[PDB]
Amino acid sequence: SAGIATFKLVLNGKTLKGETTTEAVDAATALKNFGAYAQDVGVDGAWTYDDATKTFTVGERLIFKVKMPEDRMNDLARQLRQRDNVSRVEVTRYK
Repeated sequence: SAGIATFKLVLNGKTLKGETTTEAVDAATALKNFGAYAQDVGVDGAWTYDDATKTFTVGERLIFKVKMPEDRMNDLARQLRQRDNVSRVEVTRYK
């Protein structure tokens, strides 16, 4: 779509691997779209990106022995989940 930015998502999960893109007006919208994608394919792991290059990455952490789920994963996911189907809230830029 003319006038609309294109964003890239890198897929680096356990079973979800490859590349996909979305049309969006900003990174916040792109993430929300990518969120929906990940959900449809049964994935909801760590969500990181760099606005400088318009690059997103998603993937879930592997658990071994008695390891607990990582906080960075749950945190990043939480931030997106709170914005699930919310248009009134923007995404804080990843640093």
